[PDB]
Order: sequence, then structure tokens, then C-alpha cells
Amino acid sequence: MIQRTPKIQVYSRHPAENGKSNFLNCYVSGFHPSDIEVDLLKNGERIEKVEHSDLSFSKDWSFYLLYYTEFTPTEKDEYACRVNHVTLSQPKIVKWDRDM
Amino acid sequence: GITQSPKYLFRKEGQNVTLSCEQNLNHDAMYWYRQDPGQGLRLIYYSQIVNDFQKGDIAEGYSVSREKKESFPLTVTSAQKNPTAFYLCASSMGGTYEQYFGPGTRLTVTEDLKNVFPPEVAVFEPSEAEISHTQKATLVCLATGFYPDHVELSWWVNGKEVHSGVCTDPQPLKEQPALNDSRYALSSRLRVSATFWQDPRNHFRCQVQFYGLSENDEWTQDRAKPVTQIVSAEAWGRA
Amino acid sequence: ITDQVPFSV
Amino acid sequence: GSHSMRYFFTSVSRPGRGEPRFIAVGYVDDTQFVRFDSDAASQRMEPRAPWIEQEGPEYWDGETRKVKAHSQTHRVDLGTLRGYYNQSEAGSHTVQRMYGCDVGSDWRFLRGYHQYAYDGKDYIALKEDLRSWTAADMAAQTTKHKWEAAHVAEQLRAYLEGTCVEWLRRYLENGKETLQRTDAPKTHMTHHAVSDHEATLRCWALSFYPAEITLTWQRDGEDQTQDTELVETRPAGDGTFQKWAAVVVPSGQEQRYTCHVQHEGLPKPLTLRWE
Amino acid sequence: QKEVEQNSGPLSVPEGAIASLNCTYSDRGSQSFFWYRQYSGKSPELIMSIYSNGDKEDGRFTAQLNKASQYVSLLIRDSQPSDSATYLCAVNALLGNQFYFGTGTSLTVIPNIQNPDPAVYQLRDSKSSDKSVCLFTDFDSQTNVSQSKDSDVYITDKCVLDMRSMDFKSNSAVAWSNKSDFACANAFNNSIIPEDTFFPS
Repeated sequence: MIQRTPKIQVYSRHPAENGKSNFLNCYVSGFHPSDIEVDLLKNGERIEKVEHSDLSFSKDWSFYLLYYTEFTPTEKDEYACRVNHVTLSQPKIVKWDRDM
Repeated sequence: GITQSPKYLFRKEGQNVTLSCEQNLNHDAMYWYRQDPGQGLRLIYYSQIVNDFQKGDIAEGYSVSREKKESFPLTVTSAQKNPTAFYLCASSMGGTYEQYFGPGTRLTVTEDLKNVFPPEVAVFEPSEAEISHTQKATLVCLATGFYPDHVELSWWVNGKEVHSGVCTDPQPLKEQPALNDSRYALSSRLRVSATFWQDPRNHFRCQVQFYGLSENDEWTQDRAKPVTQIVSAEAWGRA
Repeated sequence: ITDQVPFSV
Repeated sequence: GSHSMRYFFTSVSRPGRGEPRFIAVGYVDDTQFVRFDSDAASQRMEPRAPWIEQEGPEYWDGETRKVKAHSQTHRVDLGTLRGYYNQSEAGSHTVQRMYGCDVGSDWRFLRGYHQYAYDGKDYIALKEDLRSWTAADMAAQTTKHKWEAAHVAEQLRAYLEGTCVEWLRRYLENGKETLQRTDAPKTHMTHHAVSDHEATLRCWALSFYPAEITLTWQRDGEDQTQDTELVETRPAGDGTFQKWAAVVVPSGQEQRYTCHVQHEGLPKPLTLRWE
Repeated sequence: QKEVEQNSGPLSVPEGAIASLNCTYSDRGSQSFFWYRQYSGKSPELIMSIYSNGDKEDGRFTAQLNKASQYVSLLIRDSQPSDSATYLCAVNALLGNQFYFGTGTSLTVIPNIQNPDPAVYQLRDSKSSDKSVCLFTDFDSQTNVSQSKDSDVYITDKCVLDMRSMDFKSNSAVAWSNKSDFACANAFNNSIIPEDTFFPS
């Protein structure tokens, strides 16, 4: 069984501007099997209003998914998504960088 | 492959009947069609998978069940206004794949069993004029007065069924076309050489298999019971 | 539109 | 080619926890327009793009029945494959199917494909001529002989060369304002001081469609791939895509580096500078 | 209209010649096209299947498909008496996951029986010399038999027999009545009878 660890990317749909609403994206790709746990975090706590796309895979059969939610960026709130997979010894957390 | 029983059915209106259909082709899709004389196929019911079924175009008065993958029993309820039809069952790998039909079932439903009659078979010896003009001899067989039209005619020469020189009408002929419950007639020809008919040691027999009431069906009329039977007529050679 | 029901391996 | 329609099917067995999970999605180019999820509530093929919502009930009822039977076929495959490899029923396995067609500039057939995977590895695929099979291992060769004796390739070719191309044309016409669009990349550049002697320049490309894009760096007009970072294209969430590329530059000479963006909506590549 | 259409009118073709059956359909994601044969009182039998444009040959059969014009046809080489049946056109439909049948076209091949010697004979019953039937036989295939307008007189359609001892084939039609005043001369007056038909005394 081919097992691959997911590649994580945290980013916003539009250029982040404090005060105006945006979308927070956690793009997981290049993983197998498909069973994966993705949670978007705000200051460490899980956001419960989080949607995700429909499961699809690439030419190499690896799966990819997009998790997203509506949020309003501030200058002091830290955002991240936590990803759990069978190939991860512990859940991996990737902080959101506005410059990335 | 796929089978359906019985080949001929005959019931009285007012009660439900069950037409069986079974296939061991591991097919998920199964279909029920009916067909009228001179007409096409018309979908009644079909099933994509077990425990499911969908109404066709003339589902009114019919009902089906799919409890198992191989069986698809069709029920003709008293609500169906014209149950008399040729019923065909088919199965396929899926909704868009070619279907394979079963042998078919001829269902005939009548008001009273008082119009069920076996055939009257007669054979007519060749004319002397035909023998001297074309040097050939044509025997004619007539099955008359039977109902329904569930008959199979065959010629037997010296105890062996023949097919060369035989011609039979494609379908029976209504004796009284204006009647809904008319009795039917059927003709057939057997043409042999003149020297073959002129041998008195040759035996000709016209056998007509009739499908009617079963031995288990009830019968309350003084007339002879029109059970499924064989009626034939014989003839020898003449010089 | 999708193709017809596939064959099993 | 110019356009394409692709379908993706995945079944994941759940031993001792229920029937396998079945997910199917359809895509025209980079736009998803249909979905099915066995765990979702609707239990039907659902629309995911506006232009497909105009299809009548015969379409949605038919597609729902077809993907459901497709999931049933995968239920049989998941068990059959265990016997091919002599595997136990205590582990979870996945099967994946994928097919579709590509069309040229005249919207006529160009290319077809139909491939099958087991546990994330190639299992069996239709070759480019749509007339032969590529078997991975011993177990696939048993499937190949069966599908050859059933004349499967002849019937798959009729879809990929026929129905697939014809209904791709139909979708492209019904969704002209969405599918036949092309959004040029919105580009800009950022600067990040790494230390006193080095700085990072990040070249941005946003809100572009379709997803195919290329970002290259140049120094004094010559290509430079050293000390360059290129992130993978990601979806924006509103039907567009994002990508950026970075390079480390000695402080003071950032004016000698240029970013080049190549995309379908740019007849000539865009050039990006910092000053 | 309907999804699958074919002229159900009886098509007659001379034996040994080419028999072509046409079929047109409304595209419903139509990808597979089939031909079924059905004899009288029998179930439909799959005989032909085509999936790509062009001609598909199988023995004396040839299936032709032109998806552009929505046209499926079937060509029968060397028309034989066994080919007389009803041929059903079938077209699948990926839109809706359906499988549609046409109403079917009845085909009958006529035998090119040279040396026609038409005549109307009278045959008496074997067990009782009272009953009798008239036999119109040995006429060319261009002759048609019309049913009687008298409810007391029954007339059958023409029907071909094939003798194998000699290479001989012939048409025949039977008529009879219980009036006992009905003769073989006025039996087939409803039908167009050739001018040189022999009538015995």
C-alpha cells in the first residue's frame, strides 16, 4: 500500500486586510490513503464552522482537499490548521503567514 | 440462462396471477415487457438492483417485487383492463446494456370459461386433378373452432415428424372477426410427390397440440372439459 | 455525463 | 488539448464499520460541476456549477442511478482484489477509477483515457489507442483477460471518442460565460528583509484561471533557478488559482532580478520588478 | 414521436437479393446500437451489435452505423426463407440510464418461383366426403390474396412450401365454407387472380 504524507498550505482567498472579511484556506494535497483529519484553528481553538471540498485525486493517484471558512483578519489573531494522517506520528500544525 | 414459467397461461378475470421470471446470469437489471399482436414491446416494470423497482410506461394494473437478485415475479392484478398479451422478461448487466429475453409467456384472460374449446382437426386428401396436372399431391389440414389461439401444428409421415414440403399459416385466423371472443382456425399444407401419395403403405397424420385448462382447474359445465390435449387426423395412400 | 456502469475486475 | 472532461471515482472500504465510502466528482477543465458522496445526505448526484443546474430530471435521475451502480461494482472489486492478492479483511483498501477525454481547438476528439488503481498504485489502464490494456502485476493480467474476452475496450472507446466529446461540447456551450473564460493573473511583488546581506523577493500571481501557469526568475535577463522557491498551484476557493515564486537576492541589487509569468490569458509573458 | 423509430410496414424482398432495414433515433447519449430478430410467437434474439461508425460484417449480416445522421441499418446478404421475421432496433441511452426498443419491422422474403402454373383445386375430407376445401396454389409471388367479406367463408393468406426431393417451391392459399352452396370458382373472387388459372370441372 502506497502511503504518502500530505502537503499543507495555509493562505487566504484574497490579500489579507485587517477589518475586512476574507476566507481562510487549508489546502492538503499529495496524500494517500484518503482518510485525513483537518481542523482550522483560531488562537489555538478549533473553528466549528468549517467546510471542505469534494475528494479528488491527481495523476499520481494522490488525494487533495480544500478546507475553508469565513474569517476577518486582525493584527493580533493567530490562525492555523492542524492536519492528522496515518503517516503523521502527531498532528502537524501549520501557522498562517500573511506573506505566504 | 433466463427462464419464465409457464409457457401458456389461462385464467378467469377477477383474480390475480403471478408470472415467474428467473435468471442465473448474475445480472442486476431485469425488465418486464408485454407485446400485442402486430405491435411492439412496451415496458411494464424494471429493476436496477435488488429491493428496488421502477414503473415503466404501462405499469397501471401491474406490480412487481425484487426480493432476490435472480427472481422478478410480475403480478397481473384485476385492475389491468387488457391482461391478454404476450409477456416477455429480460435481464442485462445494466441500464444501458443489451438485454437478453426469456422464452416468453402467453397470457389469455377471458370473462367466462364457456368459450374455451379444443380444435377440431381434419385432413383433406389431394385432388385427382392436381395429381395429373403437376404430378404432385398436396394435403391440407384444418384445425377449427379452438380458443384461445394457443396451438402448435405438426405433420407426421410414417410416424416421423417432417418439415420438408410443409407450410403452416403464421398465425390463426379469427372465424368471426367482429367478436371479441371469437374462435380461431388454422390451416397447413403438406405437398409430396404424386408417386408418394399413391402408395397405400404411407401414413399421414396432422397433429395439433392445444394448450387450455389444466387438469387442476375447476370445470362446472356439462360439456367435455377443454383441457390441454392433442387432436389429430390421419390419412393413408390411395392409388 | 458519466459513462455506463463499469465492468468489475 | 483545448478542453477536457474528466471523472474521478474513489471507494474506501471500512471493515467492520459499514459499507465502503464512495465519492465521485466530475470536472470540465479546472471547474467541478457534479459530485456524489455516499456519506452525504442527498444520496443523489448533485450540481456544483450553475450551467449544469439547467439539466432536466432525466439527467439527474440517470446520473444518480449510474454512480450508485458504479459504487456497487467497486464493492465487488474491493472483495475480488483481496482474493487476487490473498489479503485479509482486517485492513482498509481503496480503489480509484478515472476517465475522460481531451478535445482540440475544433472541439473534436484528441485524446482519451481510462485508468484504474488499487491502494494508490496503477492497476490497469487503457492505452492511448483505446484498443489495448496495460496490466501492472499478475492480478491485473487476470482482469485484462476478462475485459478482453468481454470486449470492454470497444465499449469504452465509444464513450471516450463519442459521448464524452459530444457532452463536453454541450457543457462548453451551456457554460460559455464560465468555461470559455480566461482570467489573466493579477500580479504583484513583495520584499522581505532576511538579514543585512540578503533579501527575499516573492513574485505573486492571483485570481487566474485556468490553473496552468509558469513562473520563472531571471538575473540580468538570463534564467536563474538557483536559490529559487516555487510553491505548488493552489485553489483560491472562488474558482480561481494562486501561485508564487521566491528568490534570495544580495541586498542592494534587487533591480537585476525579474519575474516572468506565463498564462493562457497573456499573449506575451508579464514582467515583474521590485523597482 | 419516439426515441427509436423504424417503419413497421411489411417489407418484401426477392430471395437471394439484399435486404436493408433502416432505423433512426433521437440521441439520448446514445452509444450502443443493436439488432434483434423475432419470429412469430417467439422471443427477441440478439443478432447484431455495433458501437462505432462504419460497417460491421458478420456472415450474411452487415450492421451500418452513422451517429452523425442518427441512423442504424442492417443489411442481409443472400436473402433466405429463414430470414422472414420481425427485426427490432435497439438503442441505449446514457442520459437516464435507459435502453429503448423500436416497434420493429416485419420482413418477408418472396420466393422467385419460375414456371408458375396457377390452379384452384377442390379437396374432399378424408373421413367424410361431405366437407371440402379449395386450394389455390402454384402462383407467382406477385399475386395477393384478399380475405372474404362473407362471415360464412374463410380465406387464408399465401404461404410458401419448400420441397427438398426436387428443387421446388410453391405458394398456396386455402379457402372453405360450411354453406355447402359455395364453390371453388367463386371462392377467390375477392382477390386479383391471374387470367390463366386452371379450374377443374
